[PDB]
Amino acid sequence: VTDPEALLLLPRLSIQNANAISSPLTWGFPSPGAFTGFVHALQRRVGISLDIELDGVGIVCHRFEAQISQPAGKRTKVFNLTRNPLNRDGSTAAIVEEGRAHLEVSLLLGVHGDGLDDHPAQEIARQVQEQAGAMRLAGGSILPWCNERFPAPNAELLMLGGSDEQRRKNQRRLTRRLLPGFALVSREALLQQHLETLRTTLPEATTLDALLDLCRINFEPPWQVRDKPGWLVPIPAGYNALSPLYLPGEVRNARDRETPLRFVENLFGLGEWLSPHRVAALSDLLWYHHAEPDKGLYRWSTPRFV
Amino acid sequence: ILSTASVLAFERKLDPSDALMSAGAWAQRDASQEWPAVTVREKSVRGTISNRLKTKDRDPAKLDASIQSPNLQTVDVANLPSDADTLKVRFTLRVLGGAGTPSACNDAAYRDKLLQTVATYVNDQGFAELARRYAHNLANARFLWRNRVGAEAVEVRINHIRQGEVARAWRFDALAIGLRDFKADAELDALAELIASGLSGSGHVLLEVVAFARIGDGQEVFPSQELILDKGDKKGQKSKTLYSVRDAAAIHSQKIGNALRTIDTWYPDEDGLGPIAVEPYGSVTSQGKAYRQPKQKLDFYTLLDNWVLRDEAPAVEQQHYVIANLIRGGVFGEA
RNA sequence: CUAAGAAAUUCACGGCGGGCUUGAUGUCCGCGUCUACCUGAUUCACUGCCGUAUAGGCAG
Repeated sequence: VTDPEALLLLPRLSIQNANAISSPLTWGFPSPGAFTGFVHALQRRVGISLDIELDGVGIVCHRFEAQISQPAGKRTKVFNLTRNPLNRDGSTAAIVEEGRAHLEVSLLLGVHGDGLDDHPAQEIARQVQEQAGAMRLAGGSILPWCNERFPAPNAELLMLGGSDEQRRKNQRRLTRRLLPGFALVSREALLQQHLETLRTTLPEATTLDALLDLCRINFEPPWQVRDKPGWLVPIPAGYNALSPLYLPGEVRNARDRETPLRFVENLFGLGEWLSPHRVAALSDLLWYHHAEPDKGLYRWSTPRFV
Repeated sequence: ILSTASVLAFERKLDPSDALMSAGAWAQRDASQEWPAVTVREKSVRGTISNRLKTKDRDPAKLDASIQSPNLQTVDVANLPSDADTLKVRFTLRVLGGAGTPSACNDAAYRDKLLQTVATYVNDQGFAELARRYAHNLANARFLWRNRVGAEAVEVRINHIRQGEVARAWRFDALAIGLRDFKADAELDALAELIASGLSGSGHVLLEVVAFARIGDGQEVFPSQELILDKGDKKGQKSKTLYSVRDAAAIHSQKIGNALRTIDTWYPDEDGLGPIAVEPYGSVTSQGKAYRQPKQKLDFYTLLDNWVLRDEAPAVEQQHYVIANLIRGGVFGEA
């Protein structure tokens, strides 16, 4: 919704047990809503004190590993679980299945404000780093890189370069920093285009079928495979309203009594994993919140991509 | 009236990482940054029926017929190499601040009263005893569990990491420090002071804990076993699956946390077990029995409700237990 | 203010019995690899002498 004055590269963050249950219909990498909420929590905890704004996150996923196993004779997968403590009567409690995964990500935070000129870039980058070093990203702790060969320092780069050549070189070197990874972007326009193509293929087709078709492996007879432009994962695109907006005190057992509570339900959209060299500017990968509370549509997305 | 909060939650303070397992030789523990990792392998086991019979399978003909069918299983096994006798277990520990602050809570008066209760506790005696017991659980190799059982000598090295380097280093003999007695030692008091300062701070204090256990040359080590539900599939599965992060056997983070939480020696039952993990309703998974039952007035919920609502302050040991539960975390609150 | 907040999978195990893989076989005709270059830039920081000297000078 806004152009950042600088990009804050949080370095390789080792996330221990992230919520691999991204949505009621998808598993694997955590939802972009988790990353946007983590960036908003960074702004709420240290961004205000630095007189800056932290909006926009770039997700690169240098390494992924989910605690999953494949049972013998089945082609699907199951989630490895944890042994919860016993009940008060000494019996095993009912198991609630949750997926927990290991990440290694580096985040590009969009920074705009007066604290960029008020404070040195290295100082605010550092203070954001040790602020994030005691937080959670997707339900998992953050490993702070102690006593390895060398830690990766935080680096903030102002987008207003002295020249176009200097800006282009800075963008390419920042891309070289987060090279063993794949940027995560959203493909709502591609999903709608494929849905229109599917509707011309056969009518009364919903966007759920278009989203399923763009992710499944399709086999066509002469036996070939329908190729995909990219990786094309299905991701939760936000939340849609399910109930009228209640007052902060109406809902029993709320998180607090100062915030209105509205029941919602997941919105499923299209996403893409792509190498960071295939983006014009690294600020095009930033994920933003788009609430629009009048009609629900509590959405997160990455605009200005193409 | 100070009604208790409908939604109550506490963040997990004192959270460790996965205990990476690696192997090497004793008297080379200093140059152990390049020690090769312990790998989880596969092997086949053929056993025989040895469980109790249900008075109908005790016929000799049926027993012999069932023995004549071979019992084959595939298990995950982790071993030290045939030229290495020392198992090195390394993990990272973050001691988070804001220890008494709830993560989610409804009632604002309950917020003020609970924060007042924690303030009274911290300016009365603080985390002196709790961090002492946590530093003891760090100093002895309780997080090795079955790896600590038959080791010739165990040494635990704990380093404080401030920016990127060792601000302060510790070295302990884990077998000398008991698993049930919490004495006082100068280095242990320094570690307890650091942990208490981390708990009372606003940021976090980072510790790496490296334990060397002289298991034996080529012996069998015990990483954490993974919980996988069979879910009634027709194919036979592997009976034992071990945990590994990147081709390297590891121990689960919650397993290490349960090892560190074993500080509760104030439960109403006798301390024949010794310390137990700090949990609501005092549950012990190995003993199958939950001490601190709610029929007695020593469970966490009733103690907290009497302490914060009716201002019935419990004993100092029960206050330590309640604050240790606050360190542990959990999702609380009635409907 | 992160489908937020919380969690011990674990004890025990004999996989082995035995075995002939052998029979036969044409790889093969033909072929233009050329042209043109500064290794050397202070590239030998070397040998001896006065002085206890590693402190510091001197000789061709």
